[PDB]
Order: sequence, then structure tokens, then C-alpha cells
Amino acid sequence: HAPPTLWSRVTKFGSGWGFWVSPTVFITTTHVVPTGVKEFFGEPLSSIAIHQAGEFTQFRFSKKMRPDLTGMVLEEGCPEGTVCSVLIKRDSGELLPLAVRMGAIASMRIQGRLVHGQSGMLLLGTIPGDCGAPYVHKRGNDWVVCGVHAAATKSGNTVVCAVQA
Ligand SMILES: *[C@@H](O)[C@@H]1CCC(=O)NCCCn2cc(nn2)C[C@H](NC(=O)OCc2ccccc2)C(=O)N[C@@H](CC2CCCCC2)C(=O)N1
Repeated sequence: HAPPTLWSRVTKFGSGWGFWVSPTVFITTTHVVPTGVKEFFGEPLSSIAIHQAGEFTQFRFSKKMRPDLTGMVLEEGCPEGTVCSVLIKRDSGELLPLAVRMGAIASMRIQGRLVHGQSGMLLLGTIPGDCGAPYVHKRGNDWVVCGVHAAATKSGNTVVCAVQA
């Protein structure tokens, strides 16, 4: 059961969503980042450190954007078989945590782009608007985030999260 504070890290961004890993670090999927804009969350692009690879994008800000938060562990994907939750927020405001059994980390070619991703089997599916929603799982006491939603098959049964380099 994801607690409210964890949901409150999921943030509307561009054509999808992103996730506050910490008071200063925001992650999303590269292709939802809005093109040709000059500020994010009221900060000039000059003030933001941006690291982007394989459809994973990380923003690092120069001040605490979300001081109410603590830092949580960000992993490069998770072990195969791990059951994650995709913390989906819909435009209506509905919360939709989807259980996913994760498979292998792999390079993948999706609509011609290189994705450094991890596929999973949905155990209710994902829609075009859901990209950037975090894949998390609870490690003992703490929550770990390990990817951001990037793609799904036409069936919808298989989902892909982009993961850190
Ligand atoms: C968020 O931008 C959006 C999330 C889509 C979603 O979760 N469900 C929609 C299902 C409808 N749909 C879209 C597509 N297929 N079905 C196009 C892409 N899927 C695909 O090609 O799957 C084939 C595949 C799967 C695994 C490995 C190899 C091939 C798709 O989901 N595209 C994605 C946008 C691209 C854009 C460039 C970077 C990579 C993602 C998308 O629509 N995401």
C-alpha cells in the first residue's frame, strides 16, 4: 500500500508524469519532456542539471523543490521476478497502482528509439497518458523506485519502464 506522501511524489509533467526521488531530484521518461520550453517548475533551464539516456531523464535542481520529502533509493531496475507497483495517476485524479512482475533489463528498440528498459507482465492497463509514472517496490521498510513508465505492447499485457544507465 503506497502511502499518500509517496503518491504525492508523482507529478504531472509534459505529456505525462514524473517522480520526485528527493527534494532536488526529479525523474521522468525523456519523450514526455516538453520540447522548446525554457523553465521547469518555475526554474530556468540554466539552473537545472539534466542527465538523459535511453529514455530515462533525471533533473537535479539547485534548490530544494520538495523539502517535505526525504530521499528515497533509486535503482537501475530491479531483480527479475520482483513484483513492482506502477503508481499511475490519471488526469481525472484517480490513483491506479498496477502490480507488475518484472522481467529482464534489456536494450529495446521501440518505435525506432533505443530504450534502456525493463519489461514486465501486468498482473486495468496503461494508456498513452501514463508515461513517466514510477515503478516502485517496498524493500523491507523503505520504498525503492527503479524505473519510469515508457511503453506497452498493443495487447497491453506487457509494459516497459525506462531505467537508469
Ligand atoms: C506513454 O508515452 C505511452 C504509454 C503507452 C501505454 O502504456 N499503453 C498504450 C498501448 C497502446 N500502444 C502504443 C504502442 N503500442 N501500443 C507504441 C509503443 N509500443 C510498442 O511499440 O511495443 C512494441 C515493443 C515492446 C517492447 C519491446 C520492443 C517493442 C509504445 O508504447 N510507445 C511509447 C512511445 C515511445 C516513444 C519513443 C520512445 C519509446 C516509447 C508510448 O506510447 N508510451
